[PDB]
Amino acid sequence: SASVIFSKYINNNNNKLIPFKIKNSDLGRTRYFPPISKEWKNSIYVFNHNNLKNLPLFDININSLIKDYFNLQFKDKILFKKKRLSKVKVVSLNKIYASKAEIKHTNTKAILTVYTFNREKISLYKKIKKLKKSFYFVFDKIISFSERVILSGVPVLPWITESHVNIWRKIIIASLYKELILLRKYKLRLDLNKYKFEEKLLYRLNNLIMKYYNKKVEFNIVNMRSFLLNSDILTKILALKLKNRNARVIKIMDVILNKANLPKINRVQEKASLIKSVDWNLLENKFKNLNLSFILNDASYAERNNLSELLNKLYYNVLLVSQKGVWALRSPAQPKVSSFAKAKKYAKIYQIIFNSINYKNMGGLRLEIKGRLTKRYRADRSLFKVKWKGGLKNLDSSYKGLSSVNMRGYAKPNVEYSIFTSKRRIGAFAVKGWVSGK
Amino acid sequence: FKLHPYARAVPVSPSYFTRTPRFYDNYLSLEKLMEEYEDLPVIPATAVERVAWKTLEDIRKELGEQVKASEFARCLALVKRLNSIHPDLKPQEIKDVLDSFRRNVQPFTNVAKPIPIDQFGRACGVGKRKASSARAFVVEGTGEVLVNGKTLAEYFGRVHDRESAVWALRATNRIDKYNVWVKVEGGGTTGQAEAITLAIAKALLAHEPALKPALRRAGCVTRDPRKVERKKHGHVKARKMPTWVKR
Amino acid sequence: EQEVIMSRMPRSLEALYLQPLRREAEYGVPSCDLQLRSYSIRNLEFFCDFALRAAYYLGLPAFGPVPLPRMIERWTVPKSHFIFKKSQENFERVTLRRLIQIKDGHPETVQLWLAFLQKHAYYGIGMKANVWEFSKLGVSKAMDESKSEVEKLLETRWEHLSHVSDMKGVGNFEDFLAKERLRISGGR
RNA sequence: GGUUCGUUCCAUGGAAUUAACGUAAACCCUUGCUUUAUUUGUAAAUAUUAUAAAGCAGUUCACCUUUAUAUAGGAAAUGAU
Ligand SMILES: [K+]
Ligand SMILES: [K+]
Ligand SMILES: [Mg+2]
Ligand SMILES: [Mg+2]
Ligand SMILES: [Mg+2]
Repeated sequence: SASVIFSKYINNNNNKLIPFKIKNSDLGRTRYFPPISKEWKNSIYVFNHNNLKNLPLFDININSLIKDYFNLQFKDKILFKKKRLSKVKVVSLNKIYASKAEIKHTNTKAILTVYTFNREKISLYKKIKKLKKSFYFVFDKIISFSERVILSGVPVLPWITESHVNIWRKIIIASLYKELILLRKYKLRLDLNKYKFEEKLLYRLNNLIMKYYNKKVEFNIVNMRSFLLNSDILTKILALKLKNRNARVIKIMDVILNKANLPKINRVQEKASLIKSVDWNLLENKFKNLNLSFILNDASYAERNNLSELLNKLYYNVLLVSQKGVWALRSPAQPKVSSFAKAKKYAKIYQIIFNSINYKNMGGLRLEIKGRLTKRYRADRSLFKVKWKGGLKNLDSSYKGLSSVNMRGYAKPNVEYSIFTSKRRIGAFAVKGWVSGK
Repeated sequence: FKLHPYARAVPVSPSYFTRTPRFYDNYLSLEKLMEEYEDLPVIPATAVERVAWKTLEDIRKELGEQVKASEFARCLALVKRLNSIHPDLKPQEIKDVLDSFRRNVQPFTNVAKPIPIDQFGRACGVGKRKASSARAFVVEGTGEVLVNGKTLAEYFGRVHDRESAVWALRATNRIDKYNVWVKVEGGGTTGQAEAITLAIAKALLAHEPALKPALRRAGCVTRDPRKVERKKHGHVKARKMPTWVKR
Repeated sequence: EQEVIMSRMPRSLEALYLQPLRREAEYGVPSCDLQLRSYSIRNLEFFCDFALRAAYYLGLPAFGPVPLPRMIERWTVPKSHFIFKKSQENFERVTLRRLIQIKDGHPETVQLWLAFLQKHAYYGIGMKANVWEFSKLGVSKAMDESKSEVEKLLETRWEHLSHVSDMKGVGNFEDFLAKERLRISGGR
């Protein structure tokens, strides 16, 4: 028989049966749920809060490491560059800009997301690409030619050892030293700029950040094509420009706004509301009885028995050559992939994915500079300039009337706010920046 | 491949300099159809199928223009005039242009599920008040009422609350026709009493649905949504403010 | 070398577009209570569906996700660091949580389920599981006989640890664990 | 000049056409309803309290009145809800 302790947990069965009720009301489309990582910088939950109270402080320390990590540069002696010493501290605008880090926490690791605008690569790639093909074409001949006279008799062999290759190589270096050190310069500076995003140099930064969270950190570095798509990178650039005494405040703000391109719009259609009407294309309204025992039981279509035949009518299937056709397979080291992975066409999926994302286009831009920005070294009064282009509105709700999901209870989900504080030789100033998306 | 030597920019629509080009182009087309098919017979408005024409807002968004209400009001009188033409004699041209003015908006349907009656003939109604929730099981009986196992008098020590709990049965004069077995929770004495009023009323309508007009005038169908207002910082209570010192 | 017209797709792929299936419990004795928590609702509801699909393949009849009461903390702080006191504002931190309870689950099978969820845990979610198990009287002798069984399973796992001969940095073994555990948990 | 809770909307001006912010909308709690879930909550249960995710809902319909015919308003325990 069974135990009494076991029987005392069987009788406690007063469950409610799953009724499979049929919907008789019309359902609307659910709101756009913005990502979770964009509400708080640290997406985390832990049952012991000792791993939760120091995060605000660590965010400051981590962001400092990342900022200085992306500013690493070779020593002038490594690249043989002649350093031009000077008292003034040069401000470098052509480097890698980075925003504040967003960390996704689990009990096993942490994924650190950081948006970067790589401005140094834009210069290095174009500069090195000027070296015409004749360089590599002619350099090949020197290799072959040199082997005919130095490593061979006068007009792979077992009578050519490394001891001779060394001398054979030094001859080439001695004749092309001024040219190799040049190519080596741009080659190393470009590779350094490349390895900052790869595991060659990131595994070292991981060892430095891993000491704060006691978990291995995985980096997710997102390369921004334009510095206007992230507010953190924007206020940083504008702040570096204003740090110079001879900087024209109003002129610099106008040049940035001029770089911001806003999409064409019809003001009357954007500000037009939406009439609430039942959308019979929604999968919730198209099938008010979701049980397959009713859908596949010859309800509307003639013999759609196969559950796949039903799914192919609802979703977009990549496995099919014809969207509403049939899945025809072929019947009778290399990578392990299906024999049809090459024929799959992700042309309409990119539309499905990217059309289901909101706040893609840049909607509005707003800049504010406030503090001591005068040019003379005296006790003048604080300045305050404001420029904007477009609007920071949430069009989906303010005009169309749709329901949105505010961040942290009060913030609009489409705006990015960042502030950067600096100081002139006369006082402190700040640069605030808002960037909205449509 | 070379461009044409002679070229000049020309407006596409003749209403280029007007306030709303796209609207007038569509409005002038109606004026042309009406002037062309004015001799065709009509049908009295009583025999004209009712149509849901678009609104001034649907046109503004569709045409992307800021159409005027007065100018659109007269454009709507044409489609109603042309719509009155006899169907059989109505030309295909007017049938098409009229289909572009129809408003195909469907309101959402939300119908409440009817309260069933158990196999033993007891219907469950649910009522609520400030913080209380009641469940009344009304059954054909003699008039026995129980609240959390206790009698109506052993539970409510205030006759005002007893009359309010079973007011639905009293107003309709059916105290002696049903037995109620209520189970209340939360709230206070008056909160629970008024919660049972709505509970029994709903359960009663499950037995005799034709009593709702009477329970309306009795005040037992409406759900009173009044709720305690939270305390607000800077206030002594929900609205009481601290003493303000002028000096 | 001919083309075959597949009549349907693998059930593993079709089940991804149906609601998570559920096994039926013959007795209904709870074998595990997994409580999931998070400060957001979107990642909590997603991972709860993922946890139910894993319980189906393992033959574990899962029940839920049961929405447990929300845990709401409250703080009222002055909006100004200095004097201004008549102006304050309220803050909160609402913890959203769910409960997945498994019944009639084999003890070992329930541990593979939990091992799977931890390996594929979703960020921003905290988890806590209470496991139940029936055992006979004489626990002292049972745990002594299973020593040889556990040793065999660890023969290939001892490679994870390595220390110099006669590790001296540890000192008192028991006191090291007790103090090193506090340092890992941050104080307790 | 009317109208609106409102620079709201309509009409109009021998000068206007538009942008941003506030406003409004939306959001949070609350009210009715629909679906989902049933433990650690629920007397039982053919599922109705509670718990909490999503969705729907109003000044919507009826009645009355209604300017310049353009934009509307009123009635409030005895129309519906
Ligand atoms: K009070
Ligand atoms: K409920
Ligand atoms: Mg005007
Ligand atoms: Mg407002
Ligand atoms: Mg239980």
